[PDB]
Amino acid sequence: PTDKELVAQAKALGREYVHARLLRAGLSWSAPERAAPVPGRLAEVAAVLLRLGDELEMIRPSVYRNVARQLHISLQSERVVTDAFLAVAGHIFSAGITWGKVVSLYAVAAGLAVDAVRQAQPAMVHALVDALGEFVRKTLATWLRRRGGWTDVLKC
Repeated sequence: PTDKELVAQAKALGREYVHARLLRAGLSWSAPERAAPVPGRLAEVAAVLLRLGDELEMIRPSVYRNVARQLHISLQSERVVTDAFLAVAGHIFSAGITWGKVVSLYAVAAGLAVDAVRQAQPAMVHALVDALGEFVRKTLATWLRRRGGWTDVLKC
């Protein structure tokens, strides 16, 4: 147990995130249509990240849809996008996870995924989500395990 909370949660968050900005930006996308039961905590955190990211991205985001190029992530491949994303993540998180870093992080991930999807390469969606979760249950595992849950991020 425990680890499942971070993985399941982290995944749900990212998933809905990318899909949100993806379905909002354009394109069809019917989604995996895999509904499921969810408490108020999860929905709370997810929403917070959505409104937060969306809002900022609506005002004037630094690089919520281009940063990838700044590092030539190359969405063409999967190992390059995963390794690169995992690196920048664990790197910026290694100096302190915190809640802020998370918000900005997820936001960026969604941007790259969306772009790829529109550029005929939705693979980034599953790739990013995978790296994110694993990175959250491997590097952030202890962090989220010590905090008890993401509910704390709601206090802000």
